[PDB]
Amino acid sequence: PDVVLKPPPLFPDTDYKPVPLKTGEGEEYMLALKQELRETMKRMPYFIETPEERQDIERYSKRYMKVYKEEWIPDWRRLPREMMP
Amino acid sequence: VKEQFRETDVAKKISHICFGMKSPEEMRQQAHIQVVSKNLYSQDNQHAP
Amino acid sequence: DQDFESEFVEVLNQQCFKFLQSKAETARESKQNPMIQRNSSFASSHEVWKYICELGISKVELSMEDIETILNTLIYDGKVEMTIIAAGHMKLYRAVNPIIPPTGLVRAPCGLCPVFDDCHEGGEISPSNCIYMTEWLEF
Amino acid sequence: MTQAEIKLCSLLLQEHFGEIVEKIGVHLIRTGSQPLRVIAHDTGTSLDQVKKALCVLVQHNLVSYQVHKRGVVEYEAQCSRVLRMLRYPRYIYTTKTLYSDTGELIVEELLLNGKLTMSAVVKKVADRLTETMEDGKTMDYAEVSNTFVRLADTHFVQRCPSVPAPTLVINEKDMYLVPKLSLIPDDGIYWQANLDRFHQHFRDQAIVSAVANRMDQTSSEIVRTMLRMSEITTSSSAPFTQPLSSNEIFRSLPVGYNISKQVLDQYLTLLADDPLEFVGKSGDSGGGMYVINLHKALASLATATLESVVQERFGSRCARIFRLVLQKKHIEQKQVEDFAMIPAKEAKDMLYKMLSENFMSLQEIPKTPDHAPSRTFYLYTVNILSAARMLLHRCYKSIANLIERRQFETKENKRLLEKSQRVEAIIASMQATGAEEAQLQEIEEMITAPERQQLETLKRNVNKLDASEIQVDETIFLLESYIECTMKRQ
Ligand code: SF4
Repeated sequence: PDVVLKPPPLFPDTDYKPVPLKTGEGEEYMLALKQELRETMKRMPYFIETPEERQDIERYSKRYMKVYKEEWIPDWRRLPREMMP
Repeated sequence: VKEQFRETDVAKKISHICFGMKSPEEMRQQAHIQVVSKNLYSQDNQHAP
Repeated sequence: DQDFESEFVEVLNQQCFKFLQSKAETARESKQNPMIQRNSSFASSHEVWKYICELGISKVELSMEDIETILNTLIYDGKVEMTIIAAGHMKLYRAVNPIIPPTGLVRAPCGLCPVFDDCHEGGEISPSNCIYMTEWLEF
Repeated sequence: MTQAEIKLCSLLLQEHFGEIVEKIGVHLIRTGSQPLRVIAHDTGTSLDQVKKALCVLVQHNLVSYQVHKRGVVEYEAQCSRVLRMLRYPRYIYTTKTLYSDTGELIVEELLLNGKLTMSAVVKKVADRLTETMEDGKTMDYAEVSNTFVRLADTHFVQRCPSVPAPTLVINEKDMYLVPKLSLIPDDGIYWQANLDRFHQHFRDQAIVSAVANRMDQTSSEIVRTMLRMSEITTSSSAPFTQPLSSNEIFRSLPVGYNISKQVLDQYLTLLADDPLEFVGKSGDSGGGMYVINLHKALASLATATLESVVQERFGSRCARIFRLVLQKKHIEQKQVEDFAMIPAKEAKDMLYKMLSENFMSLQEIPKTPDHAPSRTFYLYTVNILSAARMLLHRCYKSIANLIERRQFETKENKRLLEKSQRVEAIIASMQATGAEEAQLQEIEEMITAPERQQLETLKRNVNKLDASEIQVDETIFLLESYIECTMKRQ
């Protein structure tokens, strides 16, 4: 029956240390494959990077804003007929 | 230097009251001090916390 | 009186495991093409008794129960297996390997973390200001 | 389903897809089926963006929809299909280890676009491969389609339900036909990769690897052969493999392995007479047939996973008691120590530390209608199903924490990153014009030591986290196959 006045640390030092990982040429191959899948699907039309953009005053520099807006064909035939954009 | 606009005194009414139960995580998030000691009074010069 | 010497007990256990591993070494280097006898190249309790006699560690121990209990503590570890056969009941012991390697679950520091319930973003202890995460990243 | 999986898929759809679409996707997991207008109302998002999110989710065959009471369309998002985006690299690697870059670049675009026609796959594969070569830019369409047929007849890429009112009811048939191509217009036929086949292949690989490093290297060839003849006749739910005999087995063995008949039967009986109990023989005095047990092997795999977790976290001495009480079911507290030669103090410590973390259960045996905690009997027992199900809930929050830690470090050194990358293009275009080593010392000393030392550590940390992610999500796959087999859809 003893009393503690100083509270325990928020990070109590663990019992043992974590385990190192397994590495093979396939492992870094899959790592680079995931790193390129994420970057490419970030640069896909399916990825909506256009929530909405607000512009208060109009400028003359309208030449450096030629963004190509090509949506994928939604294929409404094999799609719910109720939903029509 | 210029002063920033600030509301003078926020006067509002109470619309409605909602009932809910908290989680231990939110309880710790709101809590300030963690009691670990059971001794109420210290056995020193005078009654002191 | 039941003696207990944990150091002596576990060093005896390590020596017995090494001896059975060496028997498995000899069996595997032998490699008689018909391998029924290879898997049957076990070491019964009566031969680990001879090994106990050749150890020369401490003679105040009755062989049968001590060795069979140590092999029991070994099968509890998951390192060797026993099989009994009624001919007279003879117990043979074989050396088995682990089934699958250590999982990738625990290799992340989140598996070793003792504070798992309090872990949450937006407030106190979280993956952002975690000491274990930083200590894992620096190494 | 629970808060952990929802929190994980939220980030998985915020880093893969956009914020607007991931909002509606997560909102579809809290409520099963809801009308379009009610969704657009309670979510707070406008109608056009909601329709965009919905068509994005449908294009990746992530959400389904059905016709209800009057003519209404109820949408439903399944989380189990969403949580399988962490194994795309493993799927592509498994396609590339058997086949070559053909199958890899055929299937890697089938999972990034979901429903896609083969005329588009051949198109894009041919274009990318012609762009990859330098002098000879000739890629045969026939060899690209040959690997496609190899996927089609091995049941790797199947046909999604085609087109046969407020909407059309999509119907599926058993017509997995391959319409004959016309290489230099076939519409209404979309192909998609089949994931359960990949799961079956991974299960066979795990089984053969376990039986390899367990007893022998040769018997794994025999079981992998026994698992190769049943790829066509056996399915996933079926717990017992179709019966096969040894005479048919000796017919199909590898070419570089010459093993005779009676020694093969020797190996088969050694596999039958075995405590692991993977293969079981039902025969006669004359002959018989062998049957591979999948469920009783998955149970052993999950058990081994549990003991490995408790041995890495708690210790080997603790896992020893775990296995001791798993063997002797319902053992009592004072009789566990006469078996396990372990000091009573720290033994009780280990037992209580295990039970306080939900690793063991205690059952009550009272002799009175009153509970009487004093006058009662406690027994210690182990439950495999609940322990596997509770470790599965931990893995997901672990993966979520790893993803949050990986995403956290990028936004403090972000402007530094796109500023050091902006300097890269200043000299990348300059070197084309003419190499100036003075403009090189400009970039040699323009970046300071901590300005270049941050990327060095950030890349390593990102690599470490993304490599731990796969080692963790393989464990959830090994753990979700034992839970679903015992689950019986009544
Ligand atoms: S973020 Fe760190 S402290 Fe929090 S659960 Fe993960 S490993 Fe543990």
